Amino acid sequence: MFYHISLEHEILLHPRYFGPNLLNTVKQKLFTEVEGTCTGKYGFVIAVTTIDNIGAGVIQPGRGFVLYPVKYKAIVFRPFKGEVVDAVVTQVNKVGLFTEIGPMSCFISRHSIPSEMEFDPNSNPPCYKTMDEDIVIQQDDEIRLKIVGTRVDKNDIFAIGSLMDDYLGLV
Amino acid sequence: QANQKRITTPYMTKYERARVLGTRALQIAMCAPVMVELEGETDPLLIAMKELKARKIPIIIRRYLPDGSYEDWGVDELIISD
Amino acid sequence: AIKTRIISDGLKYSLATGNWGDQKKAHQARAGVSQVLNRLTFASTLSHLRRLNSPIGRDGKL
Amino acid sequence: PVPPLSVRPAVVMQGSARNQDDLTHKLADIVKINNQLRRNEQNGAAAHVIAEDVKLLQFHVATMVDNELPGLPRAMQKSGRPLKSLKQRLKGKEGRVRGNL
Amino acid sequence: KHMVDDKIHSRARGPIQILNRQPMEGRSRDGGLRFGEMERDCQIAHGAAQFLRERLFEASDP
Amino acid sequence: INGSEKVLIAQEKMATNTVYVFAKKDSKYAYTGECRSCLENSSRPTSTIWVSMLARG
DNA sequence: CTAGTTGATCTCATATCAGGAGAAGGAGCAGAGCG
DNA sequence: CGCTCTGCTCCTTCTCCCATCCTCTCGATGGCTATGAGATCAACTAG
RNA sequence: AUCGAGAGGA
Repeated sequence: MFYHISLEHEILLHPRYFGPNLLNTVKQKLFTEVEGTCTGKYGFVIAVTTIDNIGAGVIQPGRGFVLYPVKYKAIVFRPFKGEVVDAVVTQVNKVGLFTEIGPMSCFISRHSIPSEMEFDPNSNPPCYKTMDEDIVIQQDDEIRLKIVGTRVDKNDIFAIGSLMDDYLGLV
Repeated sequence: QANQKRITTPYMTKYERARVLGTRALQIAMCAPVMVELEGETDPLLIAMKELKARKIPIIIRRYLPDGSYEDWGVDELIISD
Repeated sequence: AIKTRIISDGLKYSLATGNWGDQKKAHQARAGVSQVLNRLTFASTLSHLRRLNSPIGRDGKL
Repeated sequence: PVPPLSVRPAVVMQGSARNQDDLTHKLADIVKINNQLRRNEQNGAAAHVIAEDVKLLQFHVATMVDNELPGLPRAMQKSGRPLKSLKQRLKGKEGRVRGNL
Repeated sequence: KHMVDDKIHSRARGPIQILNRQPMEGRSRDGGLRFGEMERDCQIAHGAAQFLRERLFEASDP
Repeated sequence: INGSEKVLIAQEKMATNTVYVFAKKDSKYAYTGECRSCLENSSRPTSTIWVSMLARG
């Protein structure tokens, strides 16, 4: 889910960067640090929106560094259990179906999908089709899903979705 | 605390001078820009003392009060005695 | 029946360590007896051989 | 709580004989009597036997944390030297607080 | 007997004790000199907090 | 002993079989007469006997 | 695929004197209310 | 009028503490705590 | 190497 949240961080700065331009260096270091990063508690951060406040930089005794506490508005993405989201299909396989929701790629097993949608490896595009062959779920398709599970690995979140619930089908 | 009325002494204490000079000397030793001109000085302590005499050390002393508040003094705002 | 190690090892231990007493009672025993002879100069040797000790305890401040 | 190996390092002598700390010897006594009491409660033992075992376990734990209990016998070791309990490790001068901190 | 060559000693990051990772004791052990309680009190009176932290934290057992 | 030259230091002790009347300032007794008694050929430690006077009041 | 040998790992089973100073508890007890 | 509730004193434990740093030597320290049969299993070493 | 003890220095 797209959101706009204020977050807090503290970053050390070497004495070389004091210079005639200092606030800009802390700004860009914050950007290079938490741009594209990911956390399991606040979800993935798409980007940092605007830097609100730059606290007083405290010189650590015994160390030349200075730590600046920064408050910044950034937009996060957090998937949820029971949430319904439209996704884009990317791969069809006999083990399951892979669809990308923004930066995450979620896999749906045939067990969770209703039994109507058959496997069809003989088709030129690997695709899922029913007895009537009316609905067609193949690569690059746009399909609705319900996110049931979330898992974080190496601070990177990967979700799992279901197509069983009613009205969840091809767009 | 009202910065318009700071109750602490306008003088730099001997301990403030000691720690400010040491801190700034470490900063210079770690390739921080120097605020004063330099004839041939290469020792960070000498450069830090020259900056203090010139009143050009970019450090703020946060003096804590017993009640918990604090007062921020620029090194250029304090009276350097020694 | 005579295990001669009692007398031998007892006298040897007591003179070797200075702990004057049975080896088992190594804390009830009083040390400082039987010191290593000082051989740094002839006067030190003579004086060490003519040395007396008042076992009042160095901790005592009387 | 049995401390880690850092608190009671097993120092190797000139050869291969690994000498254990006083704490480790005391914990050995504690585990011995604890297992002994566990079996004596689990299998056939008289009430007075279990009482004596509990008394000895109490003595071992107390002398592990504090060896100079007045009246009681000092926890002994080889060579007739009393063990250095956790209290003597930091009791006064040459303890942790005054001697190492 | 007291010659200076048997007394002079210096240390800079030598061996450390096993139990507490602090410098050894003695010239023979290449040990460090004790910065004792009275030295701590003297440096507290001086007001030298970073030197006190260097001696009691960073030069002993970080 | 083991190649090490060891010297026995003479140890001072109060003489035995002699009556010594002392007076401890901080004690229940005003005067105490002690006698560390020991048989001629020693076989046991010195058996000290005290004969004291209780302090007045 | 098929046995077979070989380590490692783990379970099981066999037996009979010249301290001092202060703080806490306890006990003896004198005494005051008072039921 | 006999019980209770003090609360004072004397004694008794009981427990804590006793300068700093430094050098050297000398003696003790050991601690050792088995064995093997069976089953399991997983890896080669052949087939 | 540890521990203890002893002898010493200021």
